[PDB]
Amino acid sequence: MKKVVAVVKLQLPAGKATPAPPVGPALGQHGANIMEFVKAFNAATANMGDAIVPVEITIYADRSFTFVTKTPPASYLIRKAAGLEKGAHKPGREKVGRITWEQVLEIAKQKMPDLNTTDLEAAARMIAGSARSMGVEVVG
Amino acid sequence: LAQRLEGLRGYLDIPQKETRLKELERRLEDPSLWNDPEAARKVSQEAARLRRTVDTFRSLESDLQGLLELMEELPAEEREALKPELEEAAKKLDELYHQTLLNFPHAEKNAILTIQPGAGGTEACDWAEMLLRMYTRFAERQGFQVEVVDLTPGPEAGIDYAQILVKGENAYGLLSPEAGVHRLVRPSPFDASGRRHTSFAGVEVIPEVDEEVEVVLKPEELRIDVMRASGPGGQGVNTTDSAVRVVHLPTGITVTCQTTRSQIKNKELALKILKARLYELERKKREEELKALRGEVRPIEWGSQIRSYVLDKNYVKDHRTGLMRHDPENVLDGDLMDLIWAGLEWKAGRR
RNA sequence: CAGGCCUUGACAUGCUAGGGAACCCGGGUGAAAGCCUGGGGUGCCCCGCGAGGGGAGCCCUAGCACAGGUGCUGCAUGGC
RNA sequence: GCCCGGAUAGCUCAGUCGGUAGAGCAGGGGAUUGAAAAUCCCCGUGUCCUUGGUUCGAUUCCGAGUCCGGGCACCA
Repeated sequence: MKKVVAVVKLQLPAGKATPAPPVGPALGQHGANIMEFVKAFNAATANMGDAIVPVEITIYADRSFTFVTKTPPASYLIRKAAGLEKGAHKPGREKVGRITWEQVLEIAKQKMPDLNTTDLEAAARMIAGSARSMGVEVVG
Repeated sequence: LAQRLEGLRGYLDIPQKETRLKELERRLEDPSLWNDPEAARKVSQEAARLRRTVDTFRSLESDLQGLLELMEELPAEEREALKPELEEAAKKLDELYHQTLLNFPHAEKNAILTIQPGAGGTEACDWAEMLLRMYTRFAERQGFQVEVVDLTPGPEAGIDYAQILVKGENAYGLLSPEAGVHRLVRPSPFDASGRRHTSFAGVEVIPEVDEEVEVVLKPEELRIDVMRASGPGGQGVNTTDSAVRVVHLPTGITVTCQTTRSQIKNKELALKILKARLYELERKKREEELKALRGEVRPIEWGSQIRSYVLDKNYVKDHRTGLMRHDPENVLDGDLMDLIWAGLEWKAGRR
């Protein structure tokens, strides 16, 4: 999130990204290019590792942009702690995963910036609501 | 050796569809196309079909280079530790097969096989009697379930008509290619000299789609009229609007009744007639939409064969693909997977 | 048929290379097959007592031409 | 729509005062013939339409419904 009247925030793949499948053309519809965010972009994706990369865009109408990289979405960073890939067709009380108490503080060293709280406990009770969205148990 | 042909059966579809995905992925990146609610959706399904054409060409160039370089047939340490790495990556090679089998408009449901004899008379029915148990073991080996809907003998020897219903998941797609006229050439047992003779027999295949029987004509599209009765009677035939005319508006058919002297018994008697004449002209279309929906290969004549079985010189000739198998007495047991594999490539390869 | 293995292959001839050239006797893992591994030591043509190797039976590893088929065709055939 | 009659083996038909279910054809096994048909031996074969009642108990006797075959639907 930035400013408005011409911006788009997506969560790119990892490794390759140039075509149109993910969101490739959606940003061209609202103004974009092919030579600015493909190779002269994957400098960060080659470093961030893999999975998903919540990097966004900001249009100016002249190939300029505020390519503010972000931290992997709390939907994926949780598949790392438990293991499952999806989460659950429908959350609730049954789920194919498990996440102990300090299991949610393992990601506290990942998500720390713009969350809102600098500390670890005033920002973990936020992801505990995300542990009732995909489903992932809280071993207690 | 059973891996150089299947890895290439998706290699001819690469440039045919690869150069086509570009003149389609280059229309979405321009918003000027989105002004069409449906023409921008029609372009996004074929663009979404870049999911079976941009995933396979990714997990198919690693199964041809990561296996054909350090594969010694001499028991080693890097060879039997490399077989379980491709044993579920060759058990997965069926994912590229079912994509040319599950694409029929109705290959899921159970199928219906009609094995009818043809040219060759007395012998030709023995042929259909042999092809019947040939398809019987086949659908009993794969695991499917049989229902003999009809079987009927006849005069000398063979079989007159055989109609069977075979179930199981994706059954029609498996017995759809075996739809034609199968020729046989062998020494005639019903002859004194034993001369070499030829026999023809037809095999039809049709899935089990619709089943119910209901035509509730709600009086929503009916235009009933009440004209004054005609003929005998008295003051009452002149003055009472006895005669009635039920008019079927979405069709054009009009039935009339004047048998009785009442209107409520004549419009009801005119519906016991309109329902009848409909029950024949609404089923005549389920017989005319199904007499051109089967196909065309059924002359049974000399020159319309899909596969030839000859036990004289001992071989099987698939006239569609061109193959010549040498085990005829073995194909007559149910081993059909392979010629069905090929008939589902030759058939759905021209469309 | 299911399973474990062997591929110059169980056998016939012949070629090429250093092994190796009669040869007999253990151990190990495996159900067995097979793969691994431990020893005595090879008369002989014979310059030559000899260092050596020419050496014929001839066994072992590698390579080539080949071997193998109870797979089909008894209306392709012999013979019975 | 009223009045009368029926459904019983796969097919066509009989039958009991209520307690016994039968005939012909089909079908299965064997036999003959080189092999078919014909012929000969050996068998099996049913909620007696469904739904209730009386009775000690109903294929049968009454009630209801569904289907079928008929006769009736006139005077103006």
